Formats: sequence, structure tokens, C-alpha cells
Amino acid sequence: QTVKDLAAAIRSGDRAALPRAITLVESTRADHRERAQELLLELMPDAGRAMHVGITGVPGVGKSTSIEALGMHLIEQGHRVAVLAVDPSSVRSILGDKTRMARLAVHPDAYVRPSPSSGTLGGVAKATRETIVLLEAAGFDVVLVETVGQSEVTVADMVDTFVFLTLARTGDQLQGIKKGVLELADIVVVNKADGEHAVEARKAARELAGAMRLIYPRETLWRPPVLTMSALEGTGVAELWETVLKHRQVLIDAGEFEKRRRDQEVNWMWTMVRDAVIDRVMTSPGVREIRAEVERQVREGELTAALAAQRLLDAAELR
Amino acid sequence: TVKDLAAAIRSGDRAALPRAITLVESTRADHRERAQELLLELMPDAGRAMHVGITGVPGVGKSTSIEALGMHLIEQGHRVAVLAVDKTRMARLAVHPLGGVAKATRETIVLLEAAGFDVVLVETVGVGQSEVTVADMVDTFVFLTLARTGDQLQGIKKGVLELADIVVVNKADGEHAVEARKAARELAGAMRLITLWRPPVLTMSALEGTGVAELWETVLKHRQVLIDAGEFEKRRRDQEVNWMWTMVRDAVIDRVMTSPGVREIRAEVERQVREGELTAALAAQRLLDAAEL
Ligand SMILES: Nc1nc2c(ncn2[C@@H]2O[C@H](COP(=O)(O)OP(=O)(O)O)[C@@H](O)[C@H]2O)c(=O)[nH]1
Ligand SMILES: Nc1nc2c(ncn2[C@@H]2O[C@H](COP(=O)(O)OP(=O)(O)O)[C@@H](O)[C@H]2O)c(=O)[nH]1
Ligand SMILES: [Cl-]
Repeated sequence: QTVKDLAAAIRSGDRAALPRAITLVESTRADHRERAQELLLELMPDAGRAMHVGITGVPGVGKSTSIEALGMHLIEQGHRVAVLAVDPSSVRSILGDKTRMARLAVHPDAYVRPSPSSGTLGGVAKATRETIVLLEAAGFDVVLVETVGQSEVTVADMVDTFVFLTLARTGDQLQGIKKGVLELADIVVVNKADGEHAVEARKAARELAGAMRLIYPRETLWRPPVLTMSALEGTGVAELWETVLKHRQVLIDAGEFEKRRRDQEVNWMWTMVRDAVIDRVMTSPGVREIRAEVERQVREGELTAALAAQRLLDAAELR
Repeated sequence: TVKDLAAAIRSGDRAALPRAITLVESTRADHRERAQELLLELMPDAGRAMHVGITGVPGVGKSTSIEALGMHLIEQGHRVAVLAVDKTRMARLAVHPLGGVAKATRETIVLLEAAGFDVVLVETVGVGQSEVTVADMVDTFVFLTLARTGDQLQGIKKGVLELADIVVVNKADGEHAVEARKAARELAGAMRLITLWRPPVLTMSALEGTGVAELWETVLKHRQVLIDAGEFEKRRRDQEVNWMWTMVRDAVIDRVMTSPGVREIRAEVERQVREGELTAALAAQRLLDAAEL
């Protein structure tokens, strides 16, 4: 099949087309890499047809139950939903059932050369970002991206709205808040607000809303709302989505929605450029040979950082 | 000679530190080699001073604060430098040839330490994304803020708060005192809602002297807690390696970005990504190609 036949097969819903597209984008083989991009160029008119919503939270917070509830609610309303998991450590599919969410976790193939710059993350980010376009070409109109680590920024940069799930240990203490993640959140949810715990979840939501009113400037475009939800009982699920829709409309009204996506795309391009050159240096034979000794000398003050740096640049022969 | 200059800096000879500084500020390649020989010679002195970072938006009271701290430390017999990015007076400096200023500043800290300065305050100058660069070269990072009201702080820029080992609500004087304290408590509560060290939230009036001594006590307490957990020296040694990598990363990113071919095609390539005439992956490859590595 030509790239254009595959495009057409993905759009028309052929059993085998999406899985092959996915395997293609996952490939490290040079021809597959060339073909993957031709396919994506071909699929451009579809890029962006889905809402892109990010969902994160520490393990045990109720993320998977939340995504299931939200997914089933969106399907009842006639959406066609996929959830991509960003899984650098590969501790993570049924694509044809309109009655269920598509749940995917894409990874580059075993012949990938991991990164000193990234780790596995770079390769998974790339594959995930591209698969979003594959899903959009396939007629998915909501794409949820979830973390499974330091994957939060990577997810934030590929979505329109970033949702952070948290827990109230009590009315006065939240739980599983990693440094620097809160500031990525467009919406924060206190989940498990059910039973006797509901009242404490709400208390905790208000204190957090207060926290953010102490910090965020009063005349901003979007103050992150702080909601409560019970993924198990369905309470607040519909309202989360309403709020996600509201965030999108506020971004469109400010002339900011498309621009942001377009910005993310250019930023992503640079990150790949930056990563490739850093990797070229760091996997260099000369650097691989002398690294350990050069660090040692800086650590113990036998060498300045400046000279150590120069010596590593010299040894990289990156011309 | 480099070893003579070392000795002149250590003995406090009037002219040695300024020449040392000009040398480290040199853009010219010849002086860069000598600067590093000097620094190698001065290594046994690197680290003798406390390194304390101080930031806050313009108008928050930063200069007044540094002055009050400086005068307090001198009264106690310390010898104090403030680097912006006569033993009886505070040394106030700002070196230049962000990356270039950071480099100059980090190196000058060693020059000051070799000269017998035991406290080096590093200050953000004005508006920018310099806060990380300063955090990475100090042991304790102090963030100054203001109470707009008891219920609203002002000038808390994204991602700065998480760098703060200590947060200060300054201008807690006059009728404003009570509002400054309210604000401090609510922020402490905030951070309790959200270890080795919990960042304290203090109030202070740099203009009138109140709370200045207590800020310093707290700075000292942060250092002792780091030393007690076996983390103080390691952190400095880590910063140094990170700094080396940042210079390597910067030099290679710059080699690509300043390349003629990237200069030529950049604007057009971005345009094409923006409007979907080109994928981000191909755009990246085309920029690497244009760099002629
Ligand atoms: N009470 C209550 N329990 C929940 C809720 N959502 C999830 N849980 C439970 O908490 C545990 C972790 O949920 P899971 O969705 O696996 O969280 P994840 O690890 O963040 O995906 C499971 O036992 C869930 O059944 C909720 O809304 N209320
Ligand atoms: N009431 C009061 N006023 C202050 C205090 N510190 C500084 N100011 C005044 O507020 C202005 C702030 O300037 P400065 O202290 O240089 O802030 P910077 O730009 O961060 O250095 C000055 O014109 C001072 O006179 C303080 O602690 N209390
Ligand atoms: Cl828009």
C-alpha cells in the first residue's frame, strides 16, 4: 500500500489501518521513519480535529476510574474517545468498539537508541504526539492523555487543557502533589469526594481555591477552578467536562486556542533539534571515554567547570 | 604571573581583585585560558563563603533588604559581597563579559572567596528568567514578596515560589504590618496544604530593621540543616557538574542556532510548521541538515 492508501484506509476505518499506522510511527527503521512523516503530512487536514485533554495524578488518586467514568459519559453523548498513556518505563488494544474507549500506550520499537538527554521519554512523547493525529484521522474527537515520573510537562505541552487529580487526606492537607505540577494545572480535582469524606474533600477544595487566590493575579484570563468529584459514584464527572469545555471557549474567545497549539508544535520541533544535538555530543566516543574522569575532577576541584566543559566539547568532535 | 596574582588577591592588594575580575570578564580567547589557570590556582579557596540568593520583583524592597542584611553582617565582623546578575563597607558588584553573566558571576564568587569575603549574596537584577540560574549557584534562595492586602500577595511569578527556601513578606511596618502578617500566615497555611526543610514564611521591614536579623538566623538554620543531613557539600559539588553540562549544552545549541543555514531558513520553517505545510519532525531534520554538523 502507498502512504495515500494507508491515509485513506485510516480515515475509512479499515480493521488493519490504525494498528499499522501505529507500528509505523513506532518504528526506528529509516524507511518507516520517512514513510511515517509522509503519512502525517498526508493526515494534516485532520490534525487538530479532537479535543486534547491531559489528565495526571499520583498512583492511587483514582485516575483510571476517573478516565473510565469520564470516557463512558462522553460516549453516552456520542463522542468517540481514545486515551493515550505516556509510559516511559513501559509498565503499560481494542480499537473497533464504538461502545468503549480506545486505550493505547505507544512506545518506540526495541531497536531505539535511548537518550542521555531524555531517557525513554523523548521517544514515547514523539510517538504519542504523532499517534494523536492518527486517532484524529480515524474519527476520534476527544483524546485524553494521561501520565503513568517526570512526564507531566511532556503531557502539558501536547494538550489544550491539563487536569490535575488530587486527594484530601483531611480538610486541611492534600496529598500526592509533586513540586512544580500544580502550576501546570488548568483544573484541579479533589477525587473520592463521597461518603463521610465528601465534606472534607470540599473543605480541601476551598482551601486550595484560597491558596490560588493568594497566588494568581486577580485579573488573569483563567483562574484554575478547584472541583470535587467521585469517580466511583459519578458525582461531579459531568461538571468536570463542562469545565473542560469552558476552558476551551475561554481560550478561543481570547484568540489563544489555535495559537497555543501552533506554539506547542514549534516548541516541540525545537526540543527535537536540541535533543538530537545534545545526544550527538553525549553519545560521542570521546565523551563516553573521558566523562567519568572529567566529572571526578570538577567534583574534587582539580578542574574548573569551564575547562571540563571545553574538554568535553573538544572530545565530541561535533563539527 | 597567575601565581603572583593569586597571592596578590589573597593578601588584599588594592589592584589585584579588579584585574582578576576584568580577566574573568574577558571575551578574548587568550585571557580565557589564563582566567582558568588562576581559578585552578584559587580552588583551595572555592567555597569558603556562604552563598545566598535573593530575589523579588522590582519595588519589593530588595536593595533596602540587602543593605540592611549587609550592615548587620558587617557589624558582626563579616566581609560581604552582593553580586547582581574597605572591610567596613559592603562590596557591591555586577559582572558581565544570561549564560555569560552567570558564568562571570559564578567565577567571581571564587575571586571574592580567595579575597576573604565570607558572605556572597547573589541578587536577580530586574525582570527576566534569571531565577533558576541564581538558585543553581547558591546554598539558600530567599524570595521577597509584598502583601497587596492581607488576602493577596503581589509579584509571584510562575515557577519561582518552588525555588524558595525562605519567603519574606517585606514592608511589614506602619499600619501595613498587620496585613503583612495576615498574608504571611495564609501563605504558610497554603504551603502546609500543599520533609528535610519546610520553607518558613517570615515578615520583615528592611527600612526599619525589624525581622532582618531573624531572616539571617533562618538562612543559617537552612545551612545547618543541610550540613546535618550530609547534603550541603554534595549539593555544591552537584551544582558544579550541572553547571559544566549546562555550558556544554549551551555551546552545542548555540552552534546549531547561530549557524548560517539555520539563520537562513528558520523563519520559513517555523511558518510552515505553524500552518501545517510541514510536520514538526521534518522541520527538525531540516534544521539539523541546515546546520551542516
Ligand atoms: N471511594 C472512592 N474510591 C475510589 C474513587 N475512584 C477510585 N477509587 C478507588 O481507589 C483505588 C485507586 O483507583 P485507580 O483508578 O486505580 O487510581 P490510579 O492508580 O490513580 O489509576 C481503587 O481501589 C479505586 O476503586 C472514588 O471516586 N471514590
Ligand atoms: N515601608 C517600607 N518601604 C520600603 C521598604 N523597603 C523599601 N521601601 C521603599 O520602597 C521602594 C522599593 O525600592 P527597593 O527597596 O530598591 O526595591 P528593589 O527594586 O527590589 O530594590 C523604595 O523607594 C523604598 O524607599 C520597607 O521595608 N518598608
Ligand atoms: Cl483560537
